[PDB]
This record gives sequence, C-alpha cells and structure tokens, in this order.
Amino acid sequence: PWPASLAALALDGKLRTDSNATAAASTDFGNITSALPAAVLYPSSTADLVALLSAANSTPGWPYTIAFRGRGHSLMGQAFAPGGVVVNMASLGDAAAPPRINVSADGRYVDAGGEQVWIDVLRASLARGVAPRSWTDYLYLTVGGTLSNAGISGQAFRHGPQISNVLEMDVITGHGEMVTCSKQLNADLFDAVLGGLGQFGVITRARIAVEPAPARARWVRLVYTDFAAFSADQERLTAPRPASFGPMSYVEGSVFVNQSLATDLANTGFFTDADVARIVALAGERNATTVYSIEATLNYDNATAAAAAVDQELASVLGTLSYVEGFAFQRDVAYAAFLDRVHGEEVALNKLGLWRVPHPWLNMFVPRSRIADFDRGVFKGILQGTDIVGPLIVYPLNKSMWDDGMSAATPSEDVFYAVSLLFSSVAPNDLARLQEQNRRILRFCDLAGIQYKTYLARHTDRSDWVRHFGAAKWNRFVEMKNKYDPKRLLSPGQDIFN
Ligand SMILES: *Cc1cc2c(cc1C)nc1c(=O)[nH]c(=O)nc-1n2C[C@H](O)[C@H](O)[C@H](O)COP(=O)(O)OP(=O)(O)OC[C@H]1O[C@@H](n2cnc3c(N)ncnc32)[C@H](O)[C@@H]1O
Ligand SMILES: *[C@@H]1O[C@H](CO)[C@@H](O[C@@H]2O[C@H](CO)[C@@H](O)[C@H](O)[C@H]2NC(C)=O)[C@H](O)[C@H]1NC(C)=O
Ligand SMILES: CC(C)=CCNc1ncnc2c1ncn2[C@@H]1O[C@H](CO)[C@@H](O)[C@H]1O
Ligand SMILES: *[C@@H]1O[C@H](CO)[C@@H](O)[C@H](O)[C@H]1NC(C)=O
Ligand SMILES: *[C@@H]1O[C@H](CO)[C@@H](O)[C@H](O)[C@H]1NC(C)=O
Repeated sequence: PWPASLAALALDGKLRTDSNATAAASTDFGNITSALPAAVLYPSSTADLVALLSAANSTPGWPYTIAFRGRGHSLMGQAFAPGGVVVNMASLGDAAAPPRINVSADGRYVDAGGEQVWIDVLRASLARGVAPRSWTDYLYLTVGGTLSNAGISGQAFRHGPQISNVLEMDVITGHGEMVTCSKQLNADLFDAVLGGLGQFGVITRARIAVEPAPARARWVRLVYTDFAAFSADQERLTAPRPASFGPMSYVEGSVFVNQSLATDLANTGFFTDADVARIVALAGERNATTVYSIEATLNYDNATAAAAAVDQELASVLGTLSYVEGFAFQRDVAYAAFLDRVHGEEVALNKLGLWRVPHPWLNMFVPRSRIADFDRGVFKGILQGTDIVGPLIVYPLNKSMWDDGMSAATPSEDVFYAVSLLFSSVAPNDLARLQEQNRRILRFCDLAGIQYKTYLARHTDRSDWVRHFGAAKWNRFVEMKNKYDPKRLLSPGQDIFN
C-alpha cells in the first residue's frame, strides 16, 4: 500500500512513469553508462521530498533506490536510480515565487536552493554587489551536486573548495526528516553531507559565504618548457605568506602535448595566431615534447586607480617568476565573463556535435612530492604520440583549506595537485582506447607508489572505496550511513552501498 502523501504526488502528476520522463533521467554527461529508473519525481516543494523519503522509511521492504538529479553532470552514472526513483531537482525552482536564491540583508552570505545552478547564484549575488568566493570552472552545475563532491577551481588554494565555504544547510535525511545543520548544530550531518556523494540525504538549501564583488579580472597566461619551473611557480603563486595568501585571485595551469600544440593553443580562446606561432617556435627551439601554461587572475573593482594598481601589482608578481622571457600574455575582462568562460566552449562544441559525446575524464589529486613523476610517466610518457581532444588541467591546492572531518577525501600531503584530463571521445575506436589509457595511467600511479585520490569517480569494489576514504575515515562514513540512510536507498550510482 501507498501512504496518502506519496499517492498525492502521483495524483498531482509529480510522479511520472512515462518513457519520456524515465529516458531523460537515464543518461548523464559522461555518456558511457545508462540506467532507466522506474519513476521520476518532479517536486514543487521540499514537502514532496519529505513525502517520498518518509514513504521510503515507513514502507517495509521499500525496494526503490532514490537519486537526486541536479543537471546530471556525473561521469559514470552517479545520478541514476536503476529501477528506482530519480528526483528531478530543477522542479523545486519552477514556481519563481518564493525565490530560491536570497542574498542576506548584511551581504555576508547567499541562501540558495540545492537545485539552483551556480550561474544563477552568481547573477543574484552580483545584483546585490556580492559573489561567492570559491567556484567550479563550469557554472551550469547545481549547488547540491558540487557540494556532494567538493567544488574546485583556481580559487580553492586560498578559499578552500566550495565545501569549505558553507555556513549551514537544510537536509532531508533518508528517514525523511528535514534537518538544519552547521558546525554548531547537527555538525555530524553537516560534515557527512559535504563531499558526501548524495549518500545521507538531499540538500534543499545551502548558505554560501560571499565577498564584495570585483568588477574586472586581469587574466594572464605564462608559458614554460620546463615542468620543474612550471610547478615551482604555481606553488610560489599559491603558497601561504608567513592563513594569508598572495595577491592572485585564481591560479590554474594547463599541459599541451607537442603533437597537437598549435591546434590546442588556438582552441584555448586566449591566444592570438601571433601568440600561437611564438609558442610553437619556442617549443621547437627547446625541443619540447610538452609545453606548460600557468593561468592566473587578479580581481579588481571599478575604482579610478584600480587598473594602474593591478598593472603595478602584476608587474611585481611576474618579476618573482621563472616563465620563458617575454612569454606573459594578458587579457582584461568583466568578472562574470571570466567566471562563465567555459559556457562559450559548450555552445561551440555542441554545434559541432562534440558536447553530447562520451567523456572518459580522469580526475585526481596527486601529492606534490610525486607530481614530477606523474608528469614524466603521463604527459611525457603514456599520453605521447596520441591524439588528445580536451584540456589537460594541473594546479596545486593547499590541504590547510580542506576540512578532513568532511566526507571529501584528499592526499595526506600539505600541497597536492588537481589533475583533470578532460578526454572527449570521437569514434567508438576512441572510447575503448581512452578507457584503457585511464586504466594504464592509474596502473602507472599504483606501481610507482603514488598516494593519489580520485575525484568525480565512482569505484566498483568495496576495497577501493575503503582505500579512497582511508580505513578510519571509512568507519565514520559507514557510521553516518547507518544514522542517516539505514535502508541504503540514496544515490545508488556511487556504488558504495549498492
Ligand atoms: C559536466 C561538467 C562537470 C564538472 C565541470 C565541468 C563540466 C562540463 N567542472 C568542474 C570543476 O571545475 N570543478 C568541480 O569540482 N567539478 C566539476 N564538474 C563536476 C561537477 O561538480 C559534478 O558533475 C557534480 O555531480 C555536480 O553536477 P550536478 O549538479 O549536475 O549533479 P549530478 O551529476 O546530477 O549529481 C551528482 C551526485 O550528487 C547527488 N546530488 C545532486 N544534487 C543533490 C542535492 N541537492 N543533495 C544531495 N545530493 C545531491 C546525486 O544524487 C548524484 O549522486
Ligand atoms: C612535435 O610534433 C610535430 C608533429 O606534428 C613534429 O614536427 C614534424 O616532424 C616530422 C619528422 O621530422 C616531419 O616529417 C613533419 O613534417 C613535422 N611536422 C610539422 C607540422 O612540423 C616535431 O618533430 C615534434 N617535436 C618533438 C620534440 O617531439
Ligand atoms: C575538475 C573539472 C572536471 C574541471 C572541468 N572544467 C572544465 N570542463 C570543461 N572544460 C573546461 C574546463 N575548464 C576549462 N575548460 C575549457 O578549456 C579551455 C581553457 O583554456 C577552454 O576551451 C575552456 O572552455
Ligand atoms: C550517448 O549520447 C547519445 C546522443 O544523445 C545517444 O545516442 C546515447 O543513448 C548515449 N549513450 C549512453 C551510454 O548514455
Ligand atoms: C630532442 O628530443 C627527442 C624526444 O624527446 C630526443 O629523443 C632527441 O634525441 C632530441 N634531440 C636533441 C636534444 O638534439
């Protein structure tokens, strides 16, 4: 039998079993794995989510696993509920009254619904002259989705990931109980949920820290032929000052393989054809099989003295660095245009039919002491001679800005690198080849003794998830699963308890 509140959802057309509803919630960004759910819930309010989760907890032998689909940006089916119920989170923001994004009266934080996309959180914040401090490279992801992972970009070295910038949340547990949580109130749930992979409950609201909005971003690219000089400069730009960080607002980096150098430099959207020819000539002079580039920003406001002050600040920063003499490249954009820079590449790849293709992405955190071994074995090794489609992103992070009590797993070293090899598959020949190449990259790391952590990946073996979190942290994760999802129905696509 069905509880009155669960039957009401079906009666009001919120619970859909039609082929159109189930097919849309069966595919994800990865475009490698598919899993048809039994039904899709389109909730109009948080009471509808309470109704489904309470009906799940109060029904003996409830056989339906529950997933919370944000924008389905998952790579390997993490947002699916195979033969279960997929919640279409975007449906919470339909009404337009009451608002789902509210900047505080004091301008110190922003309240956003878990389903809200970061681009909208940015627009609503900017209208009040404020903006979140820590971002993702791509803004068309949900607050709830990015918080269930970590949420990383070039600001994470100084502000920590997005999980380190949450004051409090509203979470409906697997028991169907609406719970408000922070470090002071229900801290256990707050910590379990952040980096929690949708295992403990659905985030319906997150209170995000903000800062006064800068108006412009001075955006620079620095070119290296030497990995040692590239990595030493990224660590110098991101190192804490003797808590306190340097002037850079953002620090990322990219790897360019010699084989597709001219094409990949042109595809950045940053370099002119004159910049490309100079870098191509540089690589050939140096006899480089790889080229490296630091990507950095200096945020600033609409002040009269602003531009000249950033010119002087940047000149001082650049002087402390070791990039190839004369290889500093500058752009000056409005802040929101730099934040939403990846959206332009999505539009261009989709028109060429290269967005809805498989994405066998390899994302990992590599300890600082092993990055040069990673570069030799991977960028200078495994990847050489292959045709690479997609960016190769490498940048350091500071462990001090990460909370180890949260669910997100990071390497034990103080400095570690975000390594994101964003492979785009073209032919069927390519998908299988790209998947074997990722298996070979991880095998190289395992055999060399590199203590990495995967990011955005779901493991299929219990021994792998135990190693991912570390045994002591794994028991904490399990304790939290027994308190918040005893029925093991939430986010089954992570393959931890399902
Ligand atoms: C597609 C993509 C993803 C991406 C990126 C660029 C692109 C083009 N750039 C990223 C970056 O620079 N930094 C970063 O940290 N992540 C980046 N990603 C990955 C993105 O964070 C993830 O794909 C993530 O899953 C968020 O995406 P989305 O919002 O689309 O979430 P989902 O895939 O549907 O769900 C992921 C898992 O989380 C659970 N979930 C979703 N919403 C909630 C709420 N509100 N509460 C609790 N759990 C939730 C799902 O059930 C699923 O398990
Ligand atoms: C970088 O890659 C390019 C290949 O695209 C190399 O340039 C070519 O090398 C062969 C061998 O002598 C020539 O026959 C081709 O005509 C060259 N092509 C172009 C487009 O220049 C270059 O050798 C590579 N460098 C390193 C150090 O590996
Ligand atoms: C941790 C994870 C998953 C990060 C994923 N982020 C990104 N995802 C997809 N494309 C990106 C990303 N960052 C930059 N680009 C593109 O790469 C080039 C930047 O030089 C541009 O073409 C830009 O649009
Ligand atoms: C991949 O996407 C394409 C285009 O939408 C589609 O033909 C196919 O069903 C998808 N494959 C998977 C495994 O999701
Ligand atoms: C240039 O580099 C290649 C490949 O890295 C190497 O095998 C070759 O001997 C080099 N030639 C020089 C340095 O003159």
